[PDB]
Amino acid sequence: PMDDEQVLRHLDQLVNDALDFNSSELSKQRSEALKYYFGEPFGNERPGKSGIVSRDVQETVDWIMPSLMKVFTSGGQVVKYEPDTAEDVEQAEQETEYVNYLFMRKNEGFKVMFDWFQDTLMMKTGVVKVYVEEVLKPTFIRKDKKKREIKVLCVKPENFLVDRLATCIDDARFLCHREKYTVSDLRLLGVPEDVIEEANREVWASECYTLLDVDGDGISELRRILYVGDYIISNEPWDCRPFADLNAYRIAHKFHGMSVYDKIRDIQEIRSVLMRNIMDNIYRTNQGETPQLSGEVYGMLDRLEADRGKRTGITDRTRGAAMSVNQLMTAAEQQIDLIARMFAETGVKRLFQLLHDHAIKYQNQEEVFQLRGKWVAVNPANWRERSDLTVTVGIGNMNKDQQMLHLMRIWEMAQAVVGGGGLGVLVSEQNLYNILKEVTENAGYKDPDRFWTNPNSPEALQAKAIREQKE
Amino acid sequence: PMDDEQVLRHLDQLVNDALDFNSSELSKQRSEALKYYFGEPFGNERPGKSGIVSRDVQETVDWIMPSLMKVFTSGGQVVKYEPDTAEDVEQAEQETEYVNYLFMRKNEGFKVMFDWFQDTLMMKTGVVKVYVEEVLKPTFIRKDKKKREIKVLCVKPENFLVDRLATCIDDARFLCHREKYTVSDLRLLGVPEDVIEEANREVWASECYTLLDVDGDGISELRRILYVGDYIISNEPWDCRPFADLNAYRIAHKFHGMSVYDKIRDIQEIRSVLMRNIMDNIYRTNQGQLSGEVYGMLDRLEADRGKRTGITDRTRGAAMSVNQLMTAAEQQIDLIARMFAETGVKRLFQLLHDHAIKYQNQEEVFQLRGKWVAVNPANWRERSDLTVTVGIGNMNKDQQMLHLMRIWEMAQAVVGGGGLGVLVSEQNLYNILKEVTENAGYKDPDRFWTNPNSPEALQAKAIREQKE
Repeated sequence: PMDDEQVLRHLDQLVNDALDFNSSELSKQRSEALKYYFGEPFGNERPGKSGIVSRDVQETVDWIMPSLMKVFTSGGQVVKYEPDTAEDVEQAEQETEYVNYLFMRKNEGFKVMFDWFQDTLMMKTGVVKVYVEEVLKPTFIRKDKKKREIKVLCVKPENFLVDRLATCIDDARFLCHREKYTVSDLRLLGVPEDVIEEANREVWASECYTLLDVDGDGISELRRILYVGDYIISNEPWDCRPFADLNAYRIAHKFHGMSVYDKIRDIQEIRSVLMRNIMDNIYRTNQGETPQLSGEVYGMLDRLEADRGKRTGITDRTRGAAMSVNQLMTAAEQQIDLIARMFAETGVKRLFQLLHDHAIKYQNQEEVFQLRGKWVAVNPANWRERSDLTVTVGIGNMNKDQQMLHLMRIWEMAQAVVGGGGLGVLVSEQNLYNILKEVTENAGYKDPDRFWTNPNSPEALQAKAIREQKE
Repeated sequence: PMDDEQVLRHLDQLVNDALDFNSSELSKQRSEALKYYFGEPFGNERPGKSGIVSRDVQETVDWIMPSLMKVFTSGGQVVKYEPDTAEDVEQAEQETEYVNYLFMRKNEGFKVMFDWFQDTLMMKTGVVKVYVEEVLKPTFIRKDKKKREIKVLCVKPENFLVDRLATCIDDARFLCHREKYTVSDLRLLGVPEDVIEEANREVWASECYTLLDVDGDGISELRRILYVGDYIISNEPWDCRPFADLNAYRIAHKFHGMSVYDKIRDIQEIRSVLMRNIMDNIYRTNQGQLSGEVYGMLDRLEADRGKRTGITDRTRGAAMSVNQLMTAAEQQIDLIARMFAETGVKRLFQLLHDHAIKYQNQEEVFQLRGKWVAVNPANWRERSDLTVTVGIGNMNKDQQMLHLMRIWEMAQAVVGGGGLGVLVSEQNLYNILKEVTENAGYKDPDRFWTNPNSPEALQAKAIREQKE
């Protein structure tokens, strides 16, 4: 109650506790992960002998990364909102394209997600920060003044000090994000002085999202504290925590989740060690009766590779009548697809965070959403639900299976309908429109390349009645 | 009779006894399961030697997740109600897709079922709690006042203190669920003070569904009590207990059933010890032989781990492989899904009850527009999920293919030999192609084809053929 300075010391204590715990545990875990990944010697390699370390989680990354790269970055249909059917065309799909086109091609593209994945799969925590800035260069026509933007960036979760007692984004009572915020930022804030820490003061700062009792009242909101060095802070009633804290496997009830490294490292160890010993033995046979090594010791390298596969990418090779429907059922219900489902579900919260941060106030600007025109997106509704089920282990029938099945069954059935029944008696041009439209989107081009609409229009009067009933 | 404070003491001692028994037994079992699963050294690995643990249950878990995910999380047809056929189209499938659409994509998605599986396969007890809340943002058009919701959340069965003498949900006379219910929830309830346990008071609380007599009368209904810290409680009559307490294998009569751990643990232990011993012997030979058949029985161990749960040694070990090799070689995990759905029938009844008492006036997204308030459904007291699992339960990939083939063949045969109208007609050939459209993935829109008796039907089945 009435806390204005004890909050600073309590936040310092919480920051120090997060330092100790998160730094020690997670930094040691991610350092082991990095040491295994980079393939530098483990430290047990004696001088005078080839200390060969075989990188095995690297190809694991080279395997997991492409599949996810296809699965997410394919159209702006990855995450719909699925609100009521009435207000779909004007705000569901419009806001969906708004958020996708402001994320894809307008928030750095996918490389932010790329580094996010690497953070959750190499450095054991995938988490990013969303915040706001302004735009300048007014007409001084070219009136661009006070234009606001909202954008996301990787936090380097080593600089994401937090208690482990959250296990989810909306459970951390104390979120500390570490930054530099150098002398230029100090001048912009207005602090005339500095802290212990020349424009290169390499000053360090912390942003704390935390809840306490500072007024002697009910449950206070989250508060954003720019606790830098116990100096002039930027405290503000915060509303939404802009982070995601992935774990890469939906591990048990703890904040930081085990890495892919943790489930591949052992394989790598064995692999490296054994091949070392093998050529080591080969070496001790060259220099010189030392028993020789048959080719069978190399045979279990194959089962080690199979273990590396079947851990996540259960297909040992690239991909291990009806032409193997759905691409052998999404490559045999791949574990990567399950993790992709998890990641899309986690990013649903992020899309909500951005939808909020733009529905408060972003700008009045329109969309290039297949057409010209979009009202101000500082007043859309969140709808509280973002639907992304059709991308992954769910229905998720991928393009090169759904499209081929649709084209084949649709064409054969439509020709049967035309020959036997006809066009207008059964499904007509206006619905055959949609029926071939599925092909058009699955061909990649819906609106501009394939207009096809002809619903009820100056064309439709002469493309469905005047043309047909007169002839 | 006349119990106001002795109820608190009785619930405290019940909570303490449940802590003792459940904590000890289930916690030790689930800790052994977690230590086997996570693959950390068992503790017998002496320093100076590689304490490698061959995780052999993790592949079992990663195998049983996806099959359950397809068999349960697929469409709104997982659990029908099979009521009287008169009120079939009026309420049966309407409420079926209602609870499906509120449970999937509206009740946390499927992740609650994922944690449910985990609760029953390394926490050894798959149990969750269903409860209610309210909705806000009124007119301050946009009238959102007193709107209510019903939802299910996992209870972390360590925090599901309960007598083991139940063996089923509707058998426990004392179901205690441990929560935190911190100072925020204390302020919401209205308590001015706290207990022994600064906003971070980390207070602990318990919700008890118990049967007691406090009035000196006949049989009393269940009571929900918010015994927190021997302090103010939230007592309320309770109608239906919202828990599931899975066992994952339909074990003999005990509340908490054996895990997938209890049946793959032997395989994992044998695998780990022999692989460690093989590398140890290799190292002693290197510093100063072993036959290769020790690695040969690694395959036998993998097959034993399969046969235990995933009985096919491989992923799945004329007539085009009828029913996908007789329902995936009549999988045991299919039986697990069967009893999982049987247990979730009670959960769906709980949800339907809690929404039928009062949820909201909102309309369904069940393939159409138009549905009255779902505070007046009929539960039908039976939730039919027979077309999903070890029952009839044929999978789509085989059923749709064979049925489309038979539809094509018999439709062509009837057209050629008998005709199109004297036998099964266009309006029934509608349905006959409609199951094909159903299993194609899209139900209503892309294949409407209705043509029953309508302005499109009058020119589509009446005058387009008899007058031409």
